[PDB]
Amino acid sequence: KNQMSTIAGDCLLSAAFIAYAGYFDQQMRQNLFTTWSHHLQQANIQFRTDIARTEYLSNADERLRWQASSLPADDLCTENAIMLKRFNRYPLIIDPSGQATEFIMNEYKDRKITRTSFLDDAFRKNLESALRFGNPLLVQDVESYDPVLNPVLNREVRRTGGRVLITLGDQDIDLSPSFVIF
Amino acid sequence: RLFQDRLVEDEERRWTDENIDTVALKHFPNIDREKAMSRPILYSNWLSKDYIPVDQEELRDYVKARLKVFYEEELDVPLVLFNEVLDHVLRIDRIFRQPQGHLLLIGVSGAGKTTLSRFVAWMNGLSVYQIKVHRKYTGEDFDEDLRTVLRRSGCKNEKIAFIMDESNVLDSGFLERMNTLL
Ligand SMILES: Nc1ncnc2c1ncn2[C@@H]1O[C@H](COP(=O)(O)OP(=O)(O)O)[C@@H](O)[C@H]1O
Repeated sequence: KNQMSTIAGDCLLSAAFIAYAGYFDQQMRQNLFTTWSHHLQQANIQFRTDIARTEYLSNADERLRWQASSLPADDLCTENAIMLKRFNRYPLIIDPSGQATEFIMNEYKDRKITRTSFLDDAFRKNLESALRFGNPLLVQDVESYDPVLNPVLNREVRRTGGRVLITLGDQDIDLSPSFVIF
Repeated sequence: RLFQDRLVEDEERRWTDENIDTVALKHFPNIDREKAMSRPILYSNWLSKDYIPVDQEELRDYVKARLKVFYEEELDVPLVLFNEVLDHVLRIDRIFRQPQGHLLLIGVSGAGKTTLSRFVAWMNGLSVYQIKVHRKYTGEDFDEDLRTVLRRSGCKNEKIAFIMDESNVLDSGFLERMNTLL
């Protein structure tokens, strides 16, 4: 009941944390969260002062799942694993480790996922075949960026009917809560 | 519509507006100011067949009405109408209705571009042509596209909202073709 009475500031700040503060490190993430919390307290909304993002937004079930998985015991990567699911639009993973690839191709098996990248030879037609099929990908190393997947990243509005979704270039598209590309 | 729109700063817009008032009162003597100029100096060929001065209440009623009829037509995402998008829609329609109109919209990404234009082209009966980009996109394909749209505009007597992005302007030699086209 108190959670309904003071859901405003807390859930607004958690959602704003997912949306805006994804590029920044732990220091700037916490600085943004604390400045937002202080201003919300100044906005006559008296909430839980001691809130962490991994204990508010996510649950200990998926926390233990990621701890017992191949993900290491580190708060930044557990928080980013939470961010891997609570997103809306197609993100990028700016990483020097590249360990998200084994995560994606290990927990993505039933969709018959394919290993695709940017600098490989299997990109001038494998991207088009993946668009035709409708399967998720984790193409990496964006330094030779393909401008043909900008409609995919843009998610244009074109309604004609309903089928398995894919945001193609010159073909009709549909809507479904199934496919997302990384 | 020519000068105050293009300026970045609201202070610059205010200075331009007050000097418009100053020059109008300076070189338009013995004319009442309240009828010579006002705050909502807006024109459209929809309230009547003449560009009669339009007041805030009726233009806002019109903009709510057109958005209300556009709700179920194409856009499943609710377009939000306000003081700037209303002005930009009327500016873009004035430029479309003007002969040899050619508008350079300078602004941040997203924010209303290529959705205001698509919406206005849908409600004004115009056609929409967009350029796809593949690898080895030579200028010959663009020249063929320009030939077909020019013959559609002139030979087939059809007003065209020819829209282009920053993804199909990567090459250099064909950029100045639009210069002499203008
Ligand atoms: N004034 C506005 N009201 C509501 N939504 C807007 C407004 N301006 C921009 N948007 C949204 O911002 C997004 C960015 O538009 P943009 O990506 O340029 O369209 P497109 O998908 O055709 O490229 C659009 O999906 C649009 O819904």
